[PDB]
Amino acid sequence: AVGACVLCNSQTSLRCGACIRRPFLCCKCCYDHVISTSHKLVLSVNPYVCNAPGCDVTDVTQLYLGGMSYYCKSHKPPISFPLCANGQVFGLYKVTDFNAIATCDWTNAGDYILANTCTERLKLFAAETLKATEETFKLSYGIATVREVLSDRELHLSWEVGKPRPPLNRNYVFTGYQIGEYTFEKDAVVYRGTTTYKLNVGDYFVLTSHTVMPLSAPTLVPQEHYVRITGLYPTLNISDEFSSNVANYQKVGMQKYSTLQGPPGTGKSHFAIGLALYYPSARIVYTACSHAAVDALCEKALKYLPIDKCSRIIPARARVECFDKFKVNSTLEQYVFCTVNALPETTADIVVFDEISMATNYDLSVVNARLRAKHYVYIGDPAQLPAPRTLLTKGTLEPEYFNSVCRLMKTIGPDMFLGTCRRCPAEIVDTVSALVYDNKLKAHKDKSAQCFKMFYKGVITHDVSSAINRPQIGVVREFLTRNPAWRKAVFISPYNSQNAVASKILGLPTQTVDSSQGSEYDYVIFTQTTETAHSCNVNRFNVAITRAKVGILCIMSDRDLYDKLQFTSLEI
Ligand SMILES: [Zn+2]
Ligand SMILES: [Zn+2]
Ligand SMILES: [Zn+2]
Repeated sequence: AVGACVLCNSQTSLRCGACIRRPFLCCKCCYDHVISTSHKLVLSVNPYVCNAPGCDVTDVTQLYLGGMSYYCKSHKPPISFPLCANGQVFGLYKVTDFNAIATCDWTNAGDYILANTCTERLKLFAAETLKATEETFKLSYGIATVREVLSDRELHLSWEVGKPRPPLNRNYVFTGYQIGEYTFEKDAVVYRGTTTYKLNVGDYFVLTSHTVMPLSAPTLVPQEHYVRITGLYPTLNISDEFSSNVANYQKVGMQKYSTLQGPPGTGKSHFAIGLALYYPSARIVYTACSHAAVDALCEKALKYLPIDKCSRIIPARARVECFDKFKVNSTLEQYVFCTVNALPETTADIVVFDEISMATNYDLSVVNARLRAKHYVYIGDPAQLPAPRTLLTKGTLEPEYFNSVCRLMKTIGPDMFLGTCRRCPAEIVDTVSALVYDNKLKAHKDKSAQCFKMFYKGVITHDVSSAINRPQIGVVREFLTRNPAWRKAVFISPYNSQNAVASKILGLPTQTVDSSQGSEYDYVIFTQTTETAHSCNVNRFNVAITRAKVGILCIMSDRDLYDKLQFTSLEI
């Protein structure tokens, strides 16, 4: 009932009753809120409402204090002070940007821009408000009731009329009735049940609207520089493998937090797990937003770190299969590998946060509020894909606005930059180096002479809003008959529905760009599918073509990105 003002920390009894989060506002800051917004309900121990029976005046600007009681202009006694006077709202202990965060619906890019250019307290208010807004939107979607069960991987769905039907991909996980979480792909629909329950007729599926806890810890703790390595103990016997990262590993020990920008295949995994071998006594908690990123870090630890001193932290709600080779849920092991949402409350010599472009400011705050650590290391790449913003429909979110780390990396530069790509044929390294890395990314590999492009707009059909280009898949089919080395290729495209079609016609394994991130395949076939903003996004384009170790075929729709591709062009 009494806390600190989210804009200046000044003590107060005043909360805004109109803000979805109900932030504490001091008398000065609460005034400049209610005088500039549709927000006029103020809360104290008792709410600021006229006390006259049956009176419905709740607007703080139309109210007064009558002794220790509140009344409107129509009910106030002769001796009454206005609640809104000389730049203040009356409360105990007696912002433009706060107003925009408080009142925005989060459908505009400028909203996320402001959520990342504002003060640090207003970054937490923004992340709360947004995450709340994201959840109360999941209510807006219709329920899906099973009409009939066909097979162990297909059924027919009946959708609640009046309420819209959510996009039917992987980024939308339903809660089934709790028969465990479930996902669907396209009148027969393919069902993927986290728990193998023999789907019954009438059983209904609904989207998981989780309760948005409030944020306490900053996105980033304040930066500390040291004179010498602090609370860590280096080796002077350090494997030649990791000799390239010794100067970076010493920067990590001589700062509170550090930023590593690592373009595809520049040895992020290698750097993170090498940090443990360089400070071999140090307790490290390895965290990322996804189970895939954390399981990636587990595979690298398995190779180089002692398996006994490693534990994979899995929450009791088993959502996806993940890493098996460690001891599970031993929080006290020197090496702990855990998704941000499952982190325990503990401390660490070093916390390593990986896949930092996929992290929200909400994730940056949670991490700092569960883990107290001597050193924090932020590993990722602002030139890769951000967390999907399900509410954002107007404007494109630039990398400098993904989170506070990406903002740092794009403005003051990262602390450390892995600058040599060991994965990709030079054709791919040269293209993305120019596209997103201002020509600072170097090829270790030679040109493969197995990187082809083809400009072929084909024909764009849609399943709802997800795009399909059958002619582009026809061009791929033709290529495969003449290029049998590509039989093993991973088919990639920016659209599930295109991948679904390509799966049936080609029989190739299938990946969206967004699900391909952090993976690598010998051969990649990418069809752009459309000329949309989604399919032309340079971060997405970067990830798509940097999945390939040996070869890539890009069938393109965008003249620009086709011409940028430093690949051999094909005819037809
Ligand atoms: Zn408000
Ligand atoms: Zn204040
Ligand atoms: Zn009244």
